[PDB]
Amino acid sequence: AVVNTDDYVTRTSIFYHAGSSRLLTVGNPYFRVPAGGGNKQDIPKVSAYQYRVFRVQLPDPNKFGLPDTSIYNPETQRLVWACAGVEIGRGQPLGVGLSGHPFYNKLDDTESSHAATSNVSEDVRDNVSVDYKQTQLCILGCAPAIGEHWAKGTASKSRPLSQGDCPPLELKNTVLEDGDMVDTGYGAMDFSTLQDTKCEVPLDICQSICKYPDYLQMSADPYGDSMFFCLRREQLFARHFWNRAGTMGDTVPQSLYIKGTGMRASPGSCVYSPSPSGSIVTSDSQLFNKPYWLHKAQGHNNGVCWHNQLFVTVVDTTRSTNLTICASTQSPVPGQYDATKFKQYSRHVEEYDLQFIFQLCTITLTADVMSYIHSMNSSILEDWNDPYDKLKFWNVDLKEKFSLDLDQYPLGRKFLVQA
Amino acid sequence: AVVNTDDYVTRTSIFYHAGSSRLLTVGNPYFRVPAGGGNKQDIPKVSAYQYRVFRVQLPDPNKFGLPDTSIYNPETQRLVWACAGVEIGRGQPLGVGLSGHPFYNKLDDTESSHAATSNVSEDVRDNVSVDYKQTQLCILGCAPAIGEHWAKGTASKSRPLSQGDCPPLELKNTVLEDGDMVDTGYGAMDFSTLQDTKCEVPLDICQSICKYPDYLQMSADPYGDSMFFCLRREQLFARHFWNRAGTMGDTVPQSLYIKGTGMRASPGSCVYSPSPSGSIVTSDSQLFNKPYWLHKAQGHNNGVCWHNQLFVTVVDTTRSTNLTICASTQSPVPGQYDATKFKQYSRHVEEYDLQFIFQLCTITLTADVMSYIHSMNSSILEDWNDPYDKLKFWNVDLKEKFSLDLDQYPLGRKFLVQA
Amino acid sequence: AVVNTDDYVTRTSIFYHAGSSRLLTVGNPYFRVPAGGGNKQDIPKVSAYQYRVFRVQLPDPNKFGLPDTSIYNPETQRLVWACAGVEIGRGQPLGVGLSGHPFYNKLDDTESSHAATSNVSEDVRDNVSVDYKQTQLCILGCAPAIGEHWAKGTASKSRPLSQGDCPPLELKNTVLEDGDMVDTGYGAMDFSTLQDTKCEVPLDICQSICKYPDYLQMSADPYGDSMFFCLRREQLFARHFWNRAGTMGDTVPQSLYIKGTGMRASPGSCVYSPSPSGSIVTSDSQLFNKPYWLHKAQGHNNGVCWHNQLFVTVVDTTRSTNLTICASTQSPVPGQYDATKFKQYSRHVEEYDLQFIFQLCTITLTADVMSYIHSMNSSILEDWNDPYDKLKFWNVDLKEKFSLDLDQYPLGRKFLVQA
Amino acid sequence: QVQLQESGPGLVKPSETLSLTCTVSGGSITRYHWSWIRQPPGKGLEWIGNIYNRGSTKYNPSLKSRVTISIDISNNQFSLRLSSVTAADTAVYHCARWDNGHSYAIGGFDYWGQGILVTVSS
Amino acid sequence: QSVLTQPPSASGTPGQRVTISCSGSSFNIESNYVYWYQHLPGTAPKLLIYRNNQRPSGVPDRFSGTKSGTSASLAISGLRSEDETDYFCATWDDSLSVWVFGGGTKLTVL
Repeated sequence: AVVNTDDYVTRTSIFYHAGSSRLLTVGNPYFRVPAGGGNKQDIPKVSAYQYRVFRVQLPDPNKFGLPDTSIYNPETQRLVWACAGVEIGRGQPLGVGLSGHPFYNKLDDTESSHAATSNVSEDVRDNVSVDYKQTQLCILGCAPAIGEHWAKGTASKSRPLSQGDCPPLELKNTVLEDGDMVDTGYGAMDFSTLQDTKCEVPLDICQSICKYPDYLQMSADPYGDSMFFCLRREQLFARHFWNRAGTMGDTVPQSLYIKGTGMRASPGSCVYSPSPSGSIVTSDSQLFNKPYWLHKAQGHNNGVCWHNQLFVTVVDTTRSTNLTICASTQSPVPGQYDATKFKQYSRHVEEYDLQFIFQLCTITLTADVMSYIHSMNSSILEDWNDPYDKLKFWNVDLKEKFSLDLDQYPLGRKFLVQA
Repeated sequence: AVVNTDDYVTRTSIFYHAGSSRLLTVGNPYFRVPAGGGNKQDIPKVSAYQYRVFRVQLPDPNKFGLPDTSIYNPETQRLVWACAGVEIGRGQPLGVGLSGHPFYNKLDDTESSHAATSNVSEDVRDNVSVDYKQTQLCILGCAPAIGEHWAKGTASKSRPLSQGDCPPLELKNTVLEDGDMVDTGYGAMDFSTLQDTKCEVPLDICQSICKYPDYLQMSADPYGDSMFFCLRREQLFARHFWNRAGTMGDTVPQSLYIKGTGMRASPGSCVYSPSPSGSIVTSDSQLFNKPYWLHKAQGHNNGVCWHNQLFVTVVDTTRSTNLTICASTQSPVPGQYDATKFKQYSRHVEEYDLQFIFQLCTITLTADVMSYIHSMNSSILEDWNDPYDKLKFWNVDLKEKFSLDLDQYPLGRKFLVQA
Repeated sequence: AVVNTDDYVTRTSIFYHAGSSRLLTVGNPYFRVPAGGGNKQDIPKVSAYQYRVFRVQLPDPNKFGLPDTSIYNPETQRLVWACAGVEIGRGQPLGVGLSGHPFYNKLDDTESSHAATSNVSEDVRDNVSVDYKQTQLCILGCAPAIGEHWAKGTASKSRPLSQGDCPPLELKNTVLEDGDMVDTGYGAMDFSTLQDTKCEVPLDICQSICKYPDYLQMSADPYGDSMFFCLRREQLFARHFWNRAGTMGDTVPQSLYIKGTGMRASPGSCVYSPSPSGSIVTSDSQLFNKPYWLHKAQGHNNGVCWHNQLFVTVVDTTRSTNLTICASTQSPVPGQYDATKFKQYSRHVEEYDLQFIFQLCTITLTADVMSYIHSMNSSILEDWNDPYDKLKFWNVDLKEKFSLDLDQYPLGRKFLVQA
Repeated sequence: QVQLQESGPGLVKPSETLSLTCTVSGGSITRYHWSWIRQPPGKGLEWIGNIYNRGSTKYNPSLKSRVTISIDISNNQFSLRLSSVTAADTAVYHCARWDNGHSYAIGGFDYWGQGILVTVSS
Repeated sequence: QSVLTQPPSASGTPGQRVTISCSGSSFNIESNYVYWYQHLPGTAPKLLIYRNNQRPSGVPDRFSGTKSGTSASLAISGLRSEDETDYFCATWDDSLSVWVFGGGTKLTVL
């Protein structure tokens, strides 16, 4: 049986403030730009509709200096950090931004207009941009968050899948890492494999895997390491109703309609996609730039940061302004306007301030406690004496940024006034 | 270590009311109109989407009269004001206003087909007006608020930036001036230098620097001088989705689309701009015309106004109605309508009324306190016995408008009610 | 020095109910229709976007019949009514209403692409109707409310204003009287003098003065006569973005755009007007048909009604339905439809139920108290032994509608429940 | 490939109504703009007007009082009516597909009809 | 400019380059795209150049289009016997708000 962490973790009265100064990323919101073309280095895909998974590195509390050495016995105890408070200051201006495809696979507007009621074989892809679902999620764990998405199933050797048929959708629970794409109103789905047209969703999610956190799976985790703090707010609606061009693989049954004459003899395209849109970006519905305390957690792990590390999965699409930068081709800007003499660029900027209040906690390493922690994870005892190697995280280092002077920092002031 | 100001600043019961009579500005909401066109003096650029930074000048309490001469010892003490309460009264009616460009750099309506688009013209810039994001923000400090924006980086001597390429973006933190322009849903950036076509954003923000207050630095200020009181209220959404006419400097990768034939052989413009809009201007979502008290501040400065001055940075876009004024070119108004013989003017008006409740504060100038304030800012000790001299503010001088009779004034009445 | 009224006014336990039974006005919502078209008398301009200032006449309590004659001394005490409770019952259904101009001076829709984007010449004015901002305000004072608007400035004889130039805008504070038109989202401005087109705004505000209550002016009033009770609720947004046709005196600077070619060789019309619109008329946002008590007031008068009179400035645009009345020009209504044989009339209806609970109050006329009353208003001593003569107020006479039995009336029952 | 065919009376007496229709084969009519363009003999082309996909019309102002253009979605056709014809209205009429109204519209008339010669005489 | 200024006829040696000019104004050619069409009597006109230089599928690459100022030019390199046909230019006049067309240029292969 997995016990709550408060039984064997003794929380001391001393606290620390740890905060990165400013985390800034500027990059193209739709794709990574390769080196060259005036860029000596690559331009990352920096987007608001993207997972900002910060791997916070904490110093090993058994090693560095402490205000009182005699608070623990190194012979029979070990130390660990517990997150007592968090503030993800997302400091950009609030704004809306669009992701779009130059060739968006929409047939026609099925919402209002008398558009068409036939199969269309010619190319009717239009340059279409949409906004997305306005979502904010903030997940703190001592393990990275888990994300569910829909992808292609395995190829059965007994019954191979014919080309053009719909592959079986299966639910993959991958790890929410930095650079992963959040749900955008088109569904948490592998668009790179399940959409061979590469034209049904905008460019930032055209060949990306949109992942949604399976809050059921990481709350049903026995130890609750992946997620001990979570905040959710999603908001969307459908602006425009669009038919998707192409052959209908699943033909509409004859018992669902009555045949017409000529153009309405056969049903047209019946795969319908809505245009997602976060309704209104409003400042009072923001769950960031606010202090959040961790007195009780959803799982057994009550904020205790095992292996001296933290994982903060943050999505905030409420600041999605893609700055538009145009540069004239000629060295002096001409008096007459020519459209082809101005190169256009979109740059999204992400600005963060991760502040935390940590609590020093001692571990009375008796026989039962040591056996329980060894059964929980054998690496903790090996460290006390890295599975996430290929995973891409925004590694923020707070080794030398721990401070006892809480009143000198904003989150420390709010923690002192709330306690 | 920076201490809270309540340790060395002693609050007494002597309160004062300081109120500007009536602040009024009338001017063109898009550009400054120089003198010579038929008017005396220059008509200023008065816009609601613009920073109103009041430099409130207070009298020195060590020289002017007091109710009690023996309230302090001048040999061992010096006085300072502390803002106990604030009232930013707004007179003008709640309203919406439009800013727009006669040649707005939009290529296509990427939202949907509009049936008004014509692809025969090379220059597709048309007269387009948008509303902006609904922004209310009130910042009181003893130093002006720090605002961020995005600008072109420095030019590298080793590797020069070729003309037409995207310049590197840097986040500049400047002082929020009176007349700086607030975020408008297009992002906080230097549109003068980053945007060379002068056509992508409306007329007031076309050649201006839109700034957003960097609350991370003002909160993370060690002394809390720049911002000890703050309120925010932002609201926006995307009305219309637009393309950007011009060459795509960041070419879309071939892996993100499938080529067509003809105009669909190459992808179109993929720089997408939303039309911002503060959704509904309601009177229930107002943080102005309301009394706000300063019992506790966010920083170590608890409302103490050093150098006998206050800085009130106010943005109120909820009263943004630009009055439309017509003048007949003929001295009798003509009987039959001719649009040529009527001159159209746009004039925006700002009405402000600043009440403050200030508290007298005695400071015992011991050796440690004097050393701490000298390490803080030595000009306080120089004045007791002007860095912001080139920078432009709306100067309001309440040197002769301090009064002991609080009940004579509305903010004083509210303060006496709450006390 | 103005003092609070509770020091020299003694509140008695005697309460009265005063109510006008039913106040009904029917009139054309856009203009006044003079007699001569086959009807008796003139149809007034009755609109929902119009100030309803009720001059409530109270009986003089020094001669009014009272339950206890010996409750005061006639020689050394005088009497006054104090407003203890109010209810502005609104009878008509909640509704939206439209006002417009047959020739509305708009050039083109700058919301998006509109086609035929440049009207070079000829008359462009279009039959355009709008709704207005949803405004509910209720102000009780013993003096009429002060409303501000923007009008033409005084032309200097040394420097006269040239014809066609923009006249200087001056903020005039007038008395809010009955029939004054409220601000409707187009600005609190004098449209008669500042718009020579007579085509810029709908007909009900085309040649009227739109006024907004100067809450700062009558809140900073020393005696607080004009406003001791106030409720505001304003709600608007911009439906359509329109461009003002006509010559521009304020030419757009050349440095603020890039010159185009042909039709874009000159900047077009750049004065932009939004279409105001109260978003949703919803029943829980109504501040009318509700009882409001006057235990404390923002000013110094705590509901004391000097000169035995009250002023209730109420506008309620939430019931704005303009009824449409069709009358056939044939005595039998024909069975064959002809458009020209039906005359259309727009008639707006206002239904009001003014209800008050008043409190009898004694004034001990001590010599310094008498001097203070004489300094406040010398006409009070004259009455105890008018400036609003030319002002147009809706006079209601509650001299003979004062009743001691509160439980027979709805506001009396709600007051007895509250007290 | 999109093909356009014109059908109508070759000879129209003066002061009557000139009626023509254009049939589209191999393409759809609810996508692009459809224009009528006339060439009198001895001179160049002259634009008449176009019909949209939704049914909105634009016309040459000099013929705006005399030109009515209709569209038939079910018949996949669009018709030109020219009232009060004179001797100057004798022309070869071409119906054309003005590619307009979307992002990848080329502008102009990618496909042209062969045209029918209408002679106005008594 | 209702009628775009074109030469009445043009001639050239086979295998050489023949340039057909089209002069308009600042409202029709300079501010809008010009489209070059090939037309033979008795047949439907065929589009050669769109958006002042681009060619559709099936049009030979020898045809080229340029636009300088208020003037446009269609260049035919390697003149062939099948090119003996009319060519014209079309653009949109914003001042007249119409489709203006050139007078036609009967090209003779000499």
